[PDB]
Amino acid sequence: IDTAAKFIGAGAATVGVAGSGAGIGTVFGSLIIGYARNPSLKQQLFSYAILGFALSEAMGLFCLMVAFLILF
Amino acid sequence: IDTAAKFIGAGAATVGVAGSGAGIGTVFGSLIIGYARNPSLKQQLFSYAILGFALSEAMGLFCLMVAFLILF
Amino acid sequence: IDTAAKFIGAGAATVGVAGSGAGIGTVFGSLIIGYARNPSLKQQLFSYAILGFALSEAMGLFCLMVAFLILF
Amino acid sequence: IDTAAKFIGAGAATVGVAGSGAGIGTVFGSLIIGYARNPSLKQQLFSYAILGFALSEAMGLFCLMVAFLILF
Amino acid sequence: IDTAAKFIGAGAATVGVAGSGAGIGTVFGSLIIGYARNPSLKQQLFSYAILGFALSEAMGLFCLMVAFLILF
Amino acid sequence: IDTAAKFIGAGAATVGVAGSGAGIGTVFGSLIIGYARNPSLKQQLFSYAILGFALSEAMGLFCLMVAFLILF
Amino acid sequence: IDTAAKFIGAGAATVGVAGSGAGIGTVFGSLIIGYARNPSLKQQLFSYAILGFALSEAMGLFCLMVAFLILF
Amino acid sequence: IDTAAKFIGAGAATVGVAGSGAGIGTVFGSLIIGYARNPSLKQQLFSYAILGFALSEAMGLFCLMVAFLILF
Amino acid sequence: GQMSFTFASPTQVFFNGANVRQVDVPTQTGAFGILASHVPTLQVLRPGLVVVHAEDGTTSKYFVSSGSVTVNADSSVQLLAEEAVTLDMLDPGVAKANLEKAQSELLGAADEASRAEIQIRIEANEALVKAL
Amino acid sequence: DKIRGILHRTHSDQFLVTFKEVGRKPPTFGDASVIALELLNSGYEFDEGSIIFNRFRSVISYKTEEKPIFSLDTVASAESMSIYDDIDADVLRNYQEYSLANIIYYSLK
Amino acid sequence: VAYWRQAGLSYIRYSQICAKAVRDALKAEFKANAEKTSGSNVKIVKVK
Repeated sequence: IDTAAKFIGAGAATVGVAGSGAGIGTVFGSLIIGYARNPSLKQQLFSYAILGFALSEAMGLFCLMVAFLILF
Repeated sequence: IDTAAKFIGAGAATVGVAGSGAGIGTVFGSLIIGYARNPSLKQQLFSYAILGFALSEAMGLFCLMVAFLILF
Repeated sequence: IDTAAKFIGAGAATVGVAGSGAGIGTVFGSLIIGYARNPSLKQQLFSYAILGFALSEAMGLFCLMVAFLILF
Repeated sequence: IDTAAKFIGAGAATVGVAGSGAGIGTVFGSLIIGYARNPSLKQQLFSYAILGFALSEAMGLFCLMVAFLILF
Repeated sequence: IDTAAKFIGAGAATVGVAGSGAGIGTVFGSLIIGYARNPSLKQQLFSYAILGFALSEAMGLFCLMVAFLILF
Repeated sequence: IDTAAKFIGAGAATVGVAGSGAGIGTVFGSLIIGYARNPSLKQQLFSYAILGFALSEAMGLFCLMVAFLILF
Repeated sequence: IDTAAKFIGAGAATVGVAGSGAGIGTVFGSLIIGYARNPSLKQQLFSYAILGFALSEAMGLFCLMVAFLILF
Repeated sequence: IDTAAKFIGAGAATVGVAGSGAGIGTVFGSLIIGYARNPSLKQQLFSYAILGFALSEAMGLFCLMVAFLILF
Repeated sequence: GQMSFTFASPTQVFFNGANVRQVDVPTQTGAFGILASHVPTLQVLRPGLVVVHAEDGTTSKYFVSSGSVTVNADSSVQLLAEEAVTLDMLDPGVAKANLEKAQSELLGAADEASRAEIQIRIEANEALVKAL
Repeated sequence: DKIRGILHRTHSDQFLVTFKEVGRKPPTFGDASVIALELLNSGYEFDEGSIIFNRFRSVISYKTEEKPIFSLDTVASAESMSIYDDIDADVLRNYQEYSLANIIYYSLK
Repeated sequence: VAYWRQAGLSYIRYSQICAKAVRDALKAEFKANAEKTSGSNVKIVKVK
């Protein structure tokens, strides 16, 4: 029964990380739009984008770490 | 079966973090374009983004805390 | 096994909270672009954004109530 | 098992509110950016916002009613 | 056990209505921003918005009907 | 027990359509903001929008077709 | 129970395959917005739009391939 | 129960793919609107879009690999 | 669609109150194609090329320095340009020369105001060499 | 300088800046560019503006027409621009500035 | 507030710069009109 505990639960947890892929893609797309509007703030635009992407992927990786915990 | 149930329920529960990740990605991407349109003003442009990040993340992190409750 | 399926239902219930967080991220993100466009429109703009957050969070709160019913 | 199935089915039927929450957040953010673009048009703008928010909450309530049906 | 599976399957099928719940908020949200952009287009703007809301609800209700189908 | 599997699998597969129902909303919502900027060239813009609905609904309908195949 | 697992796993994996519907609607929706702002340069605009739709659909159809593999 | 857990867990972990697909759609749609707004700087804009696609696709691909890992 | 288009400069007058299908304009905050019934949008120009898609079918192309895209609620767009120049009279060799020279001046422009001036030069030269 | 001298002995205080070398050379936009730019360089808050000139009627007749200059951003952003979409306050102030320069050009000719 | 702004340069000064650049790119045969522009004819005398 532990096989289910380590597989079905962990798989359901794995959805969380890739769910935030939409968020990081949103960050990058908004970076595209911002660069289009003002192609001079890229040094700060990119920095803000990196910050946001880092936070979103960190959320995803948090869910993924919980998934790993369920597996082990 | 109870422990396997805790595992699978927690794995299904923690998926809520994805929503949080997408939300914070959305707000920070919005920050990108907002700053692009009107540079500086980070006294509110960055502040509001941090606020939205706080609310969005809290939504998911509270969800993962419920997964912790399921586990224990 | 009854409580087990309760907890699985709770894990399903927590997922309802996530979409609330995604909405909260979106409304706050719009506040960014909104302030970027009109800085003078702050009181009304911020108030409306808070209202939107209120509704979005209420959705997840209700789903949390459903999870409560599952627990009890 | 049927009662446990009712519990898990209600839990599965209540997550169908997350989409409603995300939609309501989208509505209110759009209201923000619209009010920024064309102030003093809040009458029609807030009319549209109330309409959309009502529809989203109605959808969430419908999912809640289906959850009620499953549980009882 | 087949009757038991009906409950959980119905809840899962009911999840599908949340997608339409978000979509209607999105299209109603656009009505708002478009009207802010050009108030003179109200007639056709509202017509297209009703079209989109109706179509999204059509897809959502099409999914939702499966829940009643499987339950009964 | 195979029939119960068909029930649960079909219920899960029906959840998919939600993504497309959200999608058909976005394409029509974009039509609103597009038609807003340039109310003319409806024929071209509407042609594109109709194709977009066909596309998203095709994806969701294929998901529901998979649900039916699970039923059989 | 193996066939039951085939059905439920295939149904669960099918959820992701139609989540790409929202993505492709967004891609197609952006083409509507792009054409509104720049009625010219459609060739490159539409080509990129196809490059994005095929991109989004490929991952969804890949998830569908995974779902079918689970069945077989 | 091993094969059953493998199948259902692999199906569950595959669900995450949808979020990455949504982000994949978002980035390319933003490329559409950016190229529409600013015809110049498209090459760098396209490179940024490619990077964003790669990032979100990787986020999804890890969960796809996790689904494969659970199955095998 | 019966959209009167007035493209004029202080020196020369181009299309004036003429029905045109589309007028692609090098406007700031992104380029937006003037339509038959585009939303009234008072936006300032940027160095670039304007393409007027005359209803007959031919599309004349001119280069614009700066100005205002005054599209009214009715089908009347007033494209005032400080320097409205056709593409032929521009010299490509000296265009490239000026672009590279300004790019060299960028480093020597110590003052941020002066660097901004050289930035305007290089932006105009970039659009110019794209035109040529 | 004729206008200056006529009002140099009554309204000299109201004079902020007076531009010479006018009429000797046929006016052009760049001249109006100089006038408007220096007008902005003064920094005076010219919320309301008014330009006065003898508009050419005929070879023998001229009319001293006056055209108002609603330079102020607040007045430029009135109910009339509720239906206008892309215009932002910053570029509206820029548009009013360019309008000032070009209306100076037109008035001179 | 692009590069020309936030430095102090107004849209009019930006127009002057781009206009001079455009007239520079004109061919020498067509540079006669660039000379015709001659926007420095007027002068400014500050009152005090």
